[PDB]
Amino acid sequence: FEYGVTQFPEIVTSFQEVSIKTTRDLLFAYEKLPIINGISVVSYPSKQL
Amino acid sequence: DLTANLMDSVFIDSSGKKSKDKEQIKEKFRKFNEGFEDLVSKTKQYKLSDPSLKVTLKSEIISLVMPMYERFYSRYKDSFKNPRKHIKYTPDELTTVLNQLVR
Repeated sequence: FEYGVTQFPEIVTSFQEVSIKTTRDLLFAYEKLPIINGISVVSYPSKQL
Repeated sequence: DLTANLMDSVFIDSSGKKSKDKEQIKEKFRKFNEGFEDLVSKTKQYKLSDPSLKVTLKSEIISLVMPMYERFYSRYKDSFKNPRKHIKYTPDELTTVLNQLVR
């Protein structure tokens, strides 16, 4: 069963966007110092998630 | 103490397999981050006066910490597609933290 590569391109351009939004949701882990003035929660917005 | 029980936490689970005990991943690496930011936190209480003491304590504690995290970070950076969600620092960025721990 093959092939029609417009399958494969849109198989990518969401997986990468999953990686970037992974790097905005999970963005607030690596900062991460004292006070802690931890100004953003590493697993924060369950509504917006 | 941080380096001590860090490499001891390497030692006690040096027996078996790769960390399917991911409580050991987040044990060593999370609690390493815990005690690390405790130490950076209580480093902030004191502000040095000799520049050569800044160089001294700086390069001393750099030479204390680093190779553990080099062989150990680099040993155990092969456990997830996002180790990010378990392991936080590079040696690059941790080095940078130490280099602006000493303003």
